[PDB]
Parts: sequence; structure tokens; C-alpha cells
Amino acid sequence: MLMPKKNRIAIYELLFKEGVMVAKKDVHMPKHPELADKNVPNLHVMKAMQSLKSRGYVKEQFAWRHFYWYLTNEGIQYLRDYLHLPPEIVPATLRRS
Amino acid sequence: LRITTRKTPCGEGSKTWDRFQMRIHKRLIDLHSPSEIVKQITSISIEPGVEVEVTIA
Amino acid sequence: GTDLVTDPFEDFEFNCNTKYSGGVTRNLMRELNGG
Amino acid sequence: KKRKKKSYTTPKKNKHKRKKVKLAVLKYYKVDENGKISRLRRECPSDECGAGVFMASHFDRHYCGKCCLTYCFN
Amino acid sequence: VQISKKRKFVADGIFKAELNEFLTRELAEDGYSGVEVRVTPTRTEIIILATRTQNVLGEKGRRIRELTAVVQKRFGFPEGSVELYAEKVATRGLCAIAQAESLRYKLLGGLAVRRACYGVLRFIMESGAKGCEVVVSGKLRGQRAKSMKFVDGLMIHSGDPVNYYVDTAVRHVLLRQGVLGIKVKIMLPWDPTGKIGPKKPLPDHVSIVEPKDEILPTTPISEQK
RNA sequence: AGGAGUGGAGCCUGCGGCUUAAUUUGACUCAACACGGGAAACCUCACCCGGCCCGGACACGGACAGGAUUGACAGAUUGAUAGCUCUUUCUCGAUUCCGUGGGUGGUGGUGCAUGGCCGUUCUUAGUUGGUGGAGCGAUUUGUCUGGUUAAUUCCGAUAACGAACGAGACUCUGGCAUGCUAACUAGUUACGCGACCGGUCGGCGUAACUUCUUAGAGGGACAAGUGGCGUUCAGCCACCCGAGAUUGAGCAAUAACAGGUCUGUGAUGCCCUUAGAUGUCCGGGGCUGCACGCGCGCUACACUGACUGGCUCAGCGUGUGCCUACCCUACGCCGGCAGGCGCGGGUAACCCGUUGAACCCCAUUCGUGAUGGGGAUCGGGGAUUGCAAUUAUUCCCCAUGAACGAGGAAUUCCCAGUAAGUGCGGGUCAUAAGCUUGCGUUGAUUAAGUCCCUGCCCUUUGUACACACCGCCCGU
Repeated sequence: MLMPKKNRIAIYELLFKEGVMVAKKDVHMPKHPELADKNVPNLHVMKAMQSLKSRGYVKEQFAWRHFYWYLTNEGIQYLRDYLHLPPEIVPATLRRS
Repeated sequence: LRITTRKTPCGEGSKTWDRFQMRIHKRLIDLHSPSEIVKQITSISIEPGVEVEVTIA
Repeated sequence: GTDLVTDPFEDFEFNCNTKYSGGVTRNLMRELNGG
Repeated sequence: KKRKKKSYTTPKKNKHKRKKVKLAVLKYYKVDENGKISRLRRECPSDECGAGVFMASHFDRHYCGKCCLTYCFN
Repeated sequence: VQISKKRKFVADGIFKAELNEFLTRELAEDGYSGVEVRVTPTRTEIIILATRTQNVLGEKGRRIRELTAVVQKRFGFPEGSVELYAEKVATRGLCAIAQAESLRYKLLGGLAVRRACYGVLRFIMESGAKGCEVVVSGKLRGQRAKSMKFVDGLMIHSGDPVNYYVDTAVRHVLLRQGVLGIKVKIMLPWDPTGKIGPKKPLPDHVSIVEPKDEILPTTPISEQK
């Protein structure tokens, strides 16, 4: 899998706090223009979220070398089924009426 | 702006090329007025595709 | 995945001269008058 | 279609698993049954790490792991 | 950030192409037709022309929100400096993108290929087109790949007028046996003003104004009030 | 009855079988062979002297505190500041350790499963319905005797009429405006100073709506005028007048190739490789050698062949701080100028730049010619500064002679600003070129024809061919 765990827990926390992102399709690249400055090296962070969304039970939308992920009900349902953290930590999805 | 490429995605066939071309036309108009009027006159709902820049000397 | 369907008409037009000429002819005849 | 064609040599290789001794003697050794184990030579008092920096001894030119530390008299 | 005019224009074109491709594959199921970008002082709007806007905006504008968020987060637009709208296209039957998508979804949705293509063709012509042509190439059953071509009406192939008079689109349909290509060409009708078709007429068409009528008897006797 | 440029006289690459290890994957007549934009030291290299890091959702065998992964030049591996000397063991202490598997997919196979794109048939004019005529029918007419055209382009004829593509029109591009639109970035100035014994004098001096330059709105060419030929039709030829009496190109029918591309692509169906997923490891001799076994190339023959930074001369374009800290360079470093050091300009009609070691020309000179006149391996003076260069980066010259003055059968390209000579940009890229793609500059000889060769198209004709003459077929 080529992944550590400490950065893994940190990236789960970051993914909780953000939820919806757009990512590039790289693996070993620690310099991504739009996903820097997370107090963690960007290689582990960016690959980590790619693997977080690419387990086999969450969809994607991708072309032109870029991953697009929108928070469907499958994202929230897998959040519940895997992390077992209820959404009362309010995400960025419950605004903009 | 010219870009000449090979037509084929493979390397087969007679050597035929595409000569793509981009033309960039640019104009300068210089005048003397207070900036309030230039802000008034820039707001003319310029059609898309025409980059407009206003600079002071 | 899915597969596109064929009317007996286009089936006959495609397989009029093939191993399946008899079958497509019979199915087209069944389409045109099969009551 | 073509590889480096490296298959004639080494048809089958045994696993490179090391049978390292479980009972550590080089790293930790007491043979005194005492809470206080010491070194007969003066210990390096550097404070950039803990007070119990573990250093092993060999014939010469020990490899430690971080910077290949060597017992020297400056 | 200072950048040369050539590089700026090329990067603008690249952004337009990437955005078009992304939201094409994102909402082609929603009858996507085209995208336009208006850059104005502090206002960078993205207009999405699509046949059906019910799912383009979704419910309570959720989908429009997600599209704006992903576009801003990918292309590095300042937060809230890009607002993308969605408006319908008045004539759906004169866009080859929309009609090629429609033919794809009629082929995928289950229909005889000749029936689906003839329905598309009929719709194109009642929409007012001067002519149309649909060519379907690929596995039409069997090992070999056949290509059918239904051309109804008139259409040009050569010269400059093809750029502004013939609008074409190519789509790939992924079937269980392979890929089927659908190519749709529509020759727009001449239309002065209104932008449904092209403005300038065909260069080989010479129109004649009718000279003023003259109906006078042997003796000029006019009707007056 | 024509020639010009010679694959052999002035710079290498692609491909086809073998030295233990090299002639490193698709494509093989036109329609493969500097083609895959394919100029590969790493990286996308994968015939490289030996290999290490990783692989796992679905059914799995060895069911967890070491079961060792990448950092020591010294007393070593056939290279290898990776540690495999049988050794080595504080740096996340869940990188998970060997097993054909659908893999957070493979530049793995199949282009005889496909899409898209491209090439070609085919650079030539060709192709098709509807209704009507002919035929039992396949089919045919329309789509033609003839003239004309580059053209199925027109005139005309006419059992066809009315149409649809292609050709043409069209788009870009040149060639012309003492007219228009007007420009503190290049180009004027006599209410001018930087001048004496009535000739305008360059960091600065720029209320002429501009001629040189830029680019737009238009103009302009139509076989329009005249003469001749021709059904006096379509047209053709010639000649004044004209900037010009068809400048380049681009686009481009119908029907097809089992044409090339699965190694351009999350464009793809089906099926399958290694546990070094072409996941990674600036780890690690894969070429570029010289029987022309082949193909593309690097290729001017004496006054004309060459030197007064010499008063002719370029134009097409490129150029930098979001992973471009690998941009274009002026000026001063003075071993003799590109140049390793400084200091500035330019995101550009602004700086390089009126384009930083220039052509053709010019008494270094040959009143003829193996000399001064042109480069025969091949050494230096300072080195553009590149993990190597040699096993492709890198810069003037001393006269020791190069078959030193038209070239085996076999052939390629070409009709005017063309061939050829000549250099300069762009792509590739680090300045990376003998490649290609463009641009200028010097600048012709031949021809205004033909169907002899090679082929194409329009008709008639023969056919025992239809896999269509690379056909069919006859006899021991």
C-alpha cells in the first residue's frame, strides 16, 4: 500500500475538516500546487487522500489529470460505515442556503 | 502564433503536417481624463474575447 | 455493459450475404407478415 | 515483448530471512540482577538526548545507526 | 503575476478547453451543450448552456454549488470570484453535441440503431436545419465493424463555409462488445440576426431583389380618396 | 531534338541474422527504412557484465514485539557513498516477509474485435437519389454526338425533368494605392545650437490628421478594351493599358483498404505476462559501429574562385518566479574578441535589436591555371563551463597536397523570385542539429510540348477474369 499510519490519522482528520476536494493524479509527488501548507509533507498528504477516496467503495470523477470528488450520500454513508464518526462535527456542506 | 505538427498520431503515411495559427491583435489608445471618467467609460459591457487593460502614466 | 438491439430490417441488410442469410431472411419474413 | 532476459541464472533462491538471536546481549546485558547497571568508563554527558543513551562496543569502528557514533577522546 | 500576451492567451484557451471537457464528462447526461466564459472587472462568469437545467442546478442549487466549488478549487480562482450559471439553449435540434448525446442515450437506452438515428434525423430537420448527416461506425453485430451513414437534406463538405455553416460532433458509446462512434453533422440554416445559425449567406448563392411592381393600363386612371 | 542540381570532389543517421555481451520493441513497393514528431549516459531503454526496494477489496497455505527495508572511501562483489563481505541491525519502529489470479492497472497481446485520428485509392473529376422513359430482369437513361474548360467547367444537343455532393465559389497569403482612418516605442521639423573663408549636422530636438513602418475600412482585375480564330456560342490567341491579364497554400465527394496507430489517451471489447504493477531505485559496460548488405542526408566546378568590422543589404520569429530557482541578453571582466565574474534591460513595435568574432563584393592576386586559387588525416594559445562527452556539447589560424575543373547498369526532384548556393529562427532542448519545419538573401540554364516510358481520366470494343491478369487455365 506504501502508506504510514500517523500521516494516515492526520489525513483522516484533514478529510473530515474539508470533505470535498479536487486532487491531481500523482503518487510520489510532494509538490502539488493547490494542496500545500498542511503542516505535513505534501507527498504523504496528497497520496493519502487519494487512497482515502479510492478504497473501492467511494466513487470519483476524473479527467485531464485531476480528481474531482463531490460529497454524495455514498461519501457520507462510507464515512459512517468505516470511521463511525457522526456528522455533528458540522462539515462545510450544511451552509449556503 | 504558429504551431506545426504531424497530422498522424502514429508515424505512418506520407509526411503531412498541420500548420495551426493564432493571431493576436493589439491596440493602444491614449487620452487625458480623470480616473472617474475612465472607470465610467470602461463599463460598456465589452463583448467576450476582448481583453481590456487600463494603465496610468 | 449493454448491447445495442437490431431491427430485423438492419439485420437483413447486414447479413444478407453471410452464414446467417437464411436466418435473417426468415426473421425479416416473420416481421413483414407473421400473423 | 522483450525483457532483460535474466532468467537462466538463479532459478530458485532461498529466503533472506535472518535468524537473529532473540536474547539481546550486545544491546542490553545485566548479569548483576540490580536496578543500577553502569559502565566502568565515563559516560558521554551530552544532553541533546536522554540520560540513558545506549552505546555498544566492538573491536573497532562500530556502526550505531544514526550517525555511526564512535567512542573517541575528541 | 506577470505573463506574456501569447502565453496568457494560450493559457486562457487551455483553461477553456479543460473546463469544457471536465463539465462535458460531468453533466453530459444532463444534455450539456456548451460553455462560455466572460472575464470582466472582478466578475468571471461561466455560462453553461444545456438542454435540461433541472439536474444541472439540481435541488436548491446543490449541483451548481458543487460545480462552482470544484472549478474554483481546481483552477485557483479567488474565493467567490467565479460564479457559474446555467441557461437553456433555444434550439436543441441544431447543436451536434446535444443531438449526438441524445442519439447515444437512445442507443444505450435500448432502440434499433436505424430507428434511433432516423428519429434524431427527423428531429434535426423539423428543428429547421438545412440538412443533416449521422454516421454510426463500429460493431453493428458480428466480428467485422460496419459503418452506416444516413444523410438527409443538403450539406457542404469543402471550403471555408464549413466552419460557420456545418456544426459537427463525435461521441463514443461504450457497449458490452466494444466502442461505437456516432458522428453528427448539421448544416445550419441561413439566418440574419438572432444567432440561431450563421449570419453571412453561402458565398455561391446570389440573391436578387424583385424590381418594383408596375401594373398600369393603357390609360392611367388612379384610385383616389 | 530539353536541361539544371551528380547517390562518388567542402560535418551522419534510420534498418535488415549471428563475436562470450551491441547491430536495443512498430512500420517493408509506391502507401516501411532522421518515420513513430524516436537528437535513448539517469529519467518515457525494455537484445546491458549480476539484481533491490513493492501486492493486493475476492475463497487462500506459514494464524504477530522483530518475521530486516535504501545509506562504512578502509584488508570486497567483475563496475556501482545501497551494506550481498555467511557479518552488518538506536534513523516510520504496522515500510506487511515466498506463491500463474480478475489488481488503489501494465508502453502486457490482439489495429484480423473496435472508436477516434491519419495515410492512400486519387490531385485526377468524379459520385448519387426522386419522378418520368427502356428492359422479364440484373441494370440503363438522366451522367450525352460535338465544341470548349484546369474541371461532369460551360455552350449546346437531348426521353428526360428537376435536384444533391465534389470542382468552382470560399478562407489565409502575397503583388498596388502621390486616396482614407493616425501612431511620446521605429520614421518629420528652418519662432534651430551641439557651426564662419548665405549647403539639412544622432542619449537630448517629437499646434504635417503620414509619404517610408504598423493595420482597417474600403478600392482594384472582369477575359474588362482592341484585333484575330471559333456554331461567330462557350471559349482560345495576341497586343496596348495596368501593381497585377490565374501568387502560395488551406478546406475538400461517393465507394474502399482486414493500410498505420491498442507504444498518444480513464478511448475501448476480449484474453493474458513478472511479485524488479514501466510503482519506484539522478541504482546498474545495451548505440553511433564503417564488408555503402540497403534508404534519407552532411554536397558549385579559378578574374566569376577570394581579404579594405568594407557606404549595398535580412525576415520569419523566440524570450523569465503557479512544480520554469533549466528564459532572451545589452554594458563593464581583457590572456587576442563568444567568454566562469559583476551590473542593468525586457512578460516585449519598449530590452537583446539599426539582430555581438557574416553574404555576394575588396589592387593579400594569379595576364593563365596544379599558384597566391579554392582544405588532404591532423598538434597548439585561452576552454561557452556538461552527474560522462572518448563510450553524440564546446569556439580563428602555421601551406606537409585533396583522382583539386562534369562521373558503373540503377534511379530522384524540379518551370521564376523557381532549381541551386547561402546563412538565420522554431520544434526537439541545457547553448543542445549533419533532422525537420519555416524565413529571408544571391539567383539562373532549359520548356510553353507530348503520350515514347511510368501512370490517371470521359468513350467504344473483346473477355473462358469477378480472389477481378500477381486472373483463369492447357499437356507428359
